[PDB]
Amino acid sequence: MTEYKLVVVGADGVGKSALTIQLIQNHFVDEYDPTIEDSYRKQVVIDGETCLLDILDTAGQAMRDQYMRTGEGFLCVFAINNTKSFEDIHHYREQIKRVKDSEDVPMVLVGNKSDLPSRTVDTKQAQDLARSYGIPFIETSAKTRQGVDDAFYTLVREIRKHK
Ligand SMILES: Nc1nc2c(ncn2[C@@H]2O[C@H](COP(=O)(O)OP(=O)(O)CP(=O)(O)O)[C@@H](O)[C@H]2O)c(=O)[nH]1
Ligand SMILES: O=C1N[C@H](c2c([C@H]3CCCN3)[nH]c3ccccc23)c2ccccc21
Ligand SMILES: [Mg+2]
Repeated sequence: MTEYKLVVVGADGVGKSALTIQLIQNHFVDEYDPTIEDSYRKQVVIDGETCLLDILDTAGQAMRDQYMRTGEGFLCVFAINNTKSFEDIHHYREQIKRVKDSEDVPMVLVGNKSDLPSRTVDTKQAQDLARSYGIPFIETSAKTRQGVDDAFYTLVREIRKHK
């Protein structure tokens, strides 16, 4: 069984933990409990093959150089109602390029909080940014579970291609 080390990164509050907990536990955390560093594991079938997901949920607010070196793929999460978090994607992208010394690191752009009525980043904006970096884009809601499996499964597919 192939293991995949996945890292969830993004600004403080975009929903990194809520997305990961939805994937693992199938429920929505309404609380705001800032993360230091948590890991989760889940066995899944993706495209007919069992995969072990070893997922690191990171702080948005240390081990960063180390987890970027170890991580095989990155979910780069922003919130669709927070423009600052969208612009922060450039910073996370640049760091990952730096630590890994490559321009083709498996990544997926995730626009979370799609259920909220305060949208400030339209789908075209996000699709343009993802196209500019050569990565897929997935809209998610940790509240309704929209796109959660698809976001993580798409990242695994990007890792599979890279190997
Ligand atoms: N409506 C809605 N709320 C969400 C969604 N995702 C997260 N939230 C809410 O946003 C807040 C922050 O979510 P959380 O998962 O803690 O964000 P985080 O990026 O891990 C915060 P940190 O970087 O400090 O660990 C929580 O109150 C959570 O319920 C979503 O898809 N929809
Ligand atoms: O070299 C490191 N291995 C750690 C690790 C884990 C752990 C959790 C329980 C089993 N593997 N799963 C991961 C997923 C993505 C990236 C890093 C990890 C880690 C954590 C933090 C910093 C460096 C490192
Ligand atoms: Mg968190």
